[PDB]
Amino acid sequence: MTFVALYDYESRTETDLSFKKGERLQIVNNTEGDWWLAHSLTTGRTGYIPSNYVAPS
Amino acid sequence: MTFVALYDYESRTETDLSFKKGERLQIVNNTEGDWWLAHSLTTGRTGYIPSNYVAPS
Repeated sequence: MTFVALYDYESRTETDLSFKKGERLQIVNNTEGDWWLAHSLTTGRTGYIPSNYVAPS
Repeated sequence: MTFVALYDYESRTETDLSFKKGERLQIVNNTEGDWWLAHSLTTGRTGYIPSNYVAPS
């Protein structure tokens, strides 16, 4: 469950995690699931979604 | 591909996408990759990260 950062990353929102190249990171088990960038065909809006909230169609 | 929302979701940040149960959503291809919740063992900070920025160790 352990990963290493390949690049520096600066946070853009109150919820992302800033890190430097080299840091050791562990994935946190989440009820939300992985987040994906999605576009709503229903509303035209676009943004990140919790993948546990959706199902293939 | 195309997914259907199973639940309503209200946005928490400027970057997430609010949706209602029933909406049809499409995955937007992204250089960041899927986002994961991660804990830095190096810094103790915790937040979402772009999975393309890390590698298993």
